[PDB]
Amino acid sequence: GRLMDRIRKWYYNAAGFNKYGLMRDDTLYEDDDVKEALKRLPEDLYNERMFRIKRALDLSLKHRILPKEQWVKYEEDKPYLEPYLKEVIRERLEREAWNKK
Amino acid sequence: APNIRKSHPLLKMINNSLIDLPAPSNISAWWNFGSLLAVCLMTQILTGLLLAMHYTADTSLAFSSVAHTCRNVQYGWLIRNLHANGASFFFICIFLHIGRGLYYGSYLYKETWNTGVILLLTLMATAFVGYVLPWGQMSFWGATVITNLFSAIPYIGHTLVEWAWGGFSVDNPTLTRFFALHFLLPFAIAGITIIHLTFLHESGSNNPLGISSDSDKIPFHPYYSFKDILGLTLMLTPFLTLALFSPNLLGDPENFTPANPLVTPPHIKPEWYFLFAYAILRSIPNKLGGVLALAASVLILFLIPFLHKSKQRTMTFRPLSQTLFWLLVANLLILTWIGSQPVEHPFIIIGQMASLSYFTILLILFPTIGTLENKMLNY
Amino acid sequence: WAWGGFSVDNPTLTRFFALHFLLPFAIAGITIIHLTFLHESGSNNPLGISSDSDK
Amino acid sequence: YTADTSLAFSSVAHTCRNVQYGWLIRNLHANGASFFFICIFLHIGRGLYYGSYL
Amino acid sequence: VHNDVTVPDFSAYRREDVMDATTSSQTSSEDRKGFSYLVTATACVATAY
Amino acid sequence: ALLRQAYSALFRRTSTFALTVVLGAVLFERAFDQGADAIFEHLNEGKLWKHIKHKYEAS
Amino acid sequence: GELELHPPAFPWSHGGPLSALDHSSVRRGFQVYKQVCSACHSMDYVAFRNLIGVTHTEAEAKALAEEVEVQDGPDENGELFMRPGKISDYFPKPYPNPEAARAANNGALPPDLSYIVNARHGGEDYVFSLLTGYCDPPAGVVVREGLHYNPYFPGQAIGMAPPIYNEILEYDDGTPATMSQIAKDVCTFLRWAAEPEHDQRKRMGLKMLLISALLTSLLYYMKRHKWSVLKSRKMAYRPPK
Amino acid sequence: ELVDPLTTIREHCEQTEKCVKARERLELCDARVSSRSHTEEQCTEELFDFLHARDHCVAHKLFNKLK
Amino acid sequence: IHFGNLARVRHIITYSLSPFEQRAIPNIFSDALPNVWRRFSSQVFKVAPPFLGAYLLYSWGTQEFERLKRKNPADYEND
Ligand code: HEC
Ligand code: HEM
Ligand code: HEM
Ligand code: HEM
Ligand SMILES: CO/C=C(/C(=O)OC)c1ccccc1Oc1cc(Oc2ccccc2C#N)ncn1
Ligand SMILES: CCCCCCCCO[C@@H]1O[C@H](CO)[C@@H](O)[C@H](O)[C@H]1O
Repeated sequence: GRLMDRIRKWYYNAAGFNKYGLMRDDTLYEDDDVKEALKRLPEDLYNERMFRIKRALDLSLKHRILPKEQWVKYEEDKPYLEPYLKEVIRERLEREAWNKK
Repeated sequence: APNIRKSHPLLKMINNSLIDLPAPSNISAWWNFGSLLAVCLMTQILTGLLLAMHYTADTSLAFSSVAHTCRNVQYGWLIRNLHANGASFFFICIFLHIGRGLYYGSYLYKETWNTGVILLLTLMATAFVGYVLPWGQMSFWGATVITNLFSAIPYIGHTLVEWAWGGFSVDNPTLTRFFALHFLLPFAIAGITIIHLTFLHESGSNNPLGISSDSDKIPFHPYYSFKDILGLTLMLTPFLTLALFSPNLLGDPENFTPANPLVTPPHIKPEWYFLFAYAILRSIPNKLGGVLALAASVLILFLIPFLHKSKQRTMTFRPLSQTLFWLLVANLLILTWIGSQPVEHPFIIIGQMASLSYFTILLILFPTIGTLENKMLNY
Repeated sequence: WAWGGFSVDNPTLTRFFALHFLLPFAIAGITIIHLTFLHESGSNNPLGISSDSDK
Repeated sequence: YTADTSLAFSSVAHTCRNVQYGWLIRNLHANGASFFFICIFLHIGRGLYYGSYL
Repeated sequence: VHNDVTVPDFSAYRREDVMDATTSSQTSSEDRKGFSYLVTATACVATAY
Repeated sequence: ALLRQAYSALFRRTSTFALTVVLGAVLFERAFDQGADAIFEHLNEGKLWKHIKHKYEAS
Repeated sequence: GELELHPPAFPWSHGGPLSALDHSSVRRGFQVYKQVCSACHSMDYVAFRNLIGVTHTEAEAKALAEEVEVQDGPDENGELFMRPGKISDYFPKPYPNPEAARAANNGALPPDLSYIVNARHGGEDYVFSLLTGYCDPPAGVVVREGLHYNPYFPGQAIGMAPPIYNEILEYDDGTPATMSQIAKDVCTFLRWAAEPEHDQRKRMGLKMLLISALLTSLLYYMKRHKWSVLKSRKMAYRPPK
Repeated sequence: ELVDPLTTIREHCEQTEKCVKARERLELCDARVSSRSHTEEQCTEELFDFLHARDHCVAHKLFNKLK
Repeated sequence: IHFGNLARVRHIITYSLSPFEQRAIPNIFSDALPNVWRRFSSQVFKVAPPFLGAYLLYSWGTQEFERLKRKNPADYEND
């Protein structure tokens, strides 16, 4: 329900990655699935992610963040990888399951 | 090859680990502790050898050989001070090194993490046996208290202990073997440290944002060679200020008294860096349970890599985990404090609470809050 | 300086023990270097000609 | 062992006379030093004779 | 195209002597290097001591 | 301009930069020690043996 | 048996991080020890040569050591024998072993004073308070025979009878030997016996700090100078888009 | 005769509101403890509170009057 | 070998100045300090709390310990 639908927006702002201009998916730990997922991203999405991240690291080494204006807004955050990552995991679970059978 | 820094079979190693080695552009000051630990180690070994050249491992001469060193050897007092206080600088640095890794999920580098736990266990053993050498009151009693705990292991109890002592109590044959061990272990530490860095170089360093820094890497030199040198003097100042202006601030006055097997000191307590574990020890009334709880207080570190639930590496963007992290740190100051207090009310109950919350936070809360936060990110 | 006094005496013995305990470890270390350089070329053989044709 | 002029000689004797197999260990260590050198002179010889020094 | 690319403004960071775009920056170079190298040479002396 | 002269004469060629550090250290030590000792003794007037020595120094 | 009084913090002239010992006070404190405490208290780690250039002249030191007969030997016939002291000798032990020490002090054992101010919490503040803190036991408290009440000693019943009282000796430097004056001096002496390096250690602390201040500033600038390149760095994303 | 500044300053300090109150509770304890014949009580606590108050005061002034 | 095999990067331009053309510690008041404050502010309520809590527990326990050492007059009112 629209209850935690608020909690989320709260956590999202509590987290603070949007202050670096990073999308939620930009902050994912690159394990095996995430790595495969990233290989499937379209060139443009991939290069944008790259700049966003390189930018964040530069802000981090400088000990600065983006001006309040540039912060990613909860509702404008692009879940650009979740779709691919979801597929990668199913495929994997399919194989795992099948290899047992 | 063009430059001899890459071709040569040795420089090539010095280059691929201290000069042309790719480092994240955004690593903070928490990444300065590895090098300090390395420098810390080179300094202990150095001051240790200088002291060893005047020490005599015999119950009848240990105490005075140390006194002779301080009183007659040129700068013996300085070396003794530096070595003794260096042990603390070493632990301060190591706890901050460990903290940093827990807070930034560096432990996901399993082998680097495990060798690191081994380094810590070896460092402890070293400091433990090193502490006995001066053969003062806390030296002997500490040895006595702790080594007796193990006679509580069923069956191989009294056996393992009497074997370790080389007799029926902590006596001369213990001192001499402890000196050999104290001289030996630091070299094992130096060796394992090489392995630590070898596994580390497999992946390279993790960074504060916990995301891939391949997009922005800089050569270790001059960025980190300078950053680390600076970090050396910044820490080295409080160190020397302590070893020169307050030499005995951290030491037990009880150790300025020759060991005496017929006089138990009133308060047998360890050095600050062991207090937290001593607290957990006494929290479990039951010789066997306390020993296990003691052991586990450090062995727990081997489990961290398996209790990671977050979808993100660090705790930078995880507010709930962040407070849980500082609760833990506070938890440890409490245990440290409890450890230095007598075993009485209210300290006893507070002790059991802090010991109990210590394990709860690492075994139960951290993995739980981590999962919770994954849901709050809609993952 | 080496003697730590005017003749071979107790301060010489104690520092010699320290040295005797220490050097063997340096030997172990340098031995690793020895074999590292060695592996750059591999072993020489009794006929002194290239053994790449038969390893 | 005890590194003190007043206890060295006897610490070694104590080791040989009281420590379980102290005599054996003492022997092996002292004689091992010769085995070490025999081996090293043959190691060096070999290298001189086969131009390993190149 | 690359023709539309220009170097951002570093006025917020430039040292006083190279702040003005119409002045040869060479004239103040031995000054800027001489200063930074002076700090370094001093660090060495402090350390050699 | 001292910075320029310093740069040209001392910090430019690596050889002279090393010579400056050595010569600089020899001079820094001499001065720094005298100074620190100076400070230490002033902050401790009449407490050091150096100070009271004359009272028993008289063969 | 529970509850303990903690001494106060006196303003010793050697308490400051940059403040040395008052060698004049140390010299007197030595006299106290020599003429009072040395009767029961050993000080195994100090030798007469140690006084030279600290509190005494080389001649004074040599004289002080000769006042003592030390046991040397064996001789030609393997016999022990006496001889006058050299400055290489350490302060004489009042008793052969602790059994004899206890035997002469009601089974109580006066400890060696070489490291006493470091072997006790409180240090000189403790020793000073103890020496000047003897008094009568409060109501309900009974001190067993042979023991004396001192609130500052743990358990409050100490085996050492008040060792010092006004004019118990005369400072040959012409100082009013009041009881507190004496305790003050002997404590200062004991601080020195525990750590002769004291002054040098502090003088070194001064140099350490100055060089530390200098060197850290310098290195901060260099670290910043190099990183300035990344600190001010600017980047842009220019896709063909 | 000679006078020990310690004893002098001890008096001056015992004439302090702090001590006067502690000294007061002490005399009372002494009183009832001395007047019974099967009590456990002791006046250590009260004596300590007094000595603590006094001695803390003596420290502030004593060394001024010593060489 | 680790430089040149790291990441596939495209379309990013970066501009940098020699260290001798710029200042080591620029804009201390307009940029530095503000940020130091910003950083302090953003963390204070995450770090401080548990440490404050620790302190309290410490004070309580220390005083509660000294209090149990004092005597309760209610044990001698009878005699
Ligand atoms: C008659 C021998 C005698 C003299 C003289 C004497 N002491 Fe003691 N002292 C003792 C004895 C006995 C003890 C042991 C007390 C005990 O453990 O109950 C003792 C103990 C001590 C202690 C404290 C022990 C502790 O556990 O805290 C100190 C410090 C001390 N003496 C200082 C001095 C100093 C300073 C002097 C000279 C001013 C002095 N004594 C002179 C007999 C003496
Ligand atoms: C004698 C002790 C040790 C030495 C000399 C040592 C040295 C180092 C060095 C030099 C580094 C690289 C720089 C840095 O990241 O700080 C490093 C990294 C690391 N060490 Fe240690 N270490 C020691 C103990 C440990 C311990 C006790 C742990 C944890 C139980 C540990 C865990 C790690 C990990 C996981 C990293 C990765 C850092 C990152 O996230 O990038 N180390 N250590
Ligand atoms: C990992 C490095 C080391 C650690 C953690 C360490 C720690 C300690 C500690 C805790 C003590 C007791 C300090 C005290 O007197 O209160 C000690 C004493 C001593 N250490 Fe080490 N030590 C280290 C390395 C060495 C080495 C390599 C040697 C020399 C071969 C050595 C020789 C000595 C000697 C001779 C003493 C006894 C004299 C003394 O107490 O000062 N130590 N060490
Ligand atoms: C603690 C002493 C030493 C150790 C542990 C050691 C070990 C080794 C080992 C394991 C090898 C490979 C096996 C072999 O060819 O025998 C080797 C090869 C060699 N070592 Fe040593 N060595 C030692 C001392 C020396 C010395 C003293 C020399 C000569 C001065 C030397 C010269 C060589 C050379 C030139 C080779 C190449 C052998 C070939 O021609 O293939 N080694 N050594
Ligand atoms: C020989 O006693 C050495 C002591 C010491 O602190 O050395 C630095 C010591 C002194 C007094 C009382 C106990 C002492 O030893 C110790 C040893 C100790 O060891 C461990 C630390 C962490 C985890 C497990 C153990 C064990 N066993 N934990 C706490 N105190
Ligand atoms: C962080 C670097 C700290 C280095 C501090 C160096 C200071 C050591 O200075 C020392 O002072 C003593 C007392 O005057 C002298 O007796 C020693 O010879 C001298 O080396």
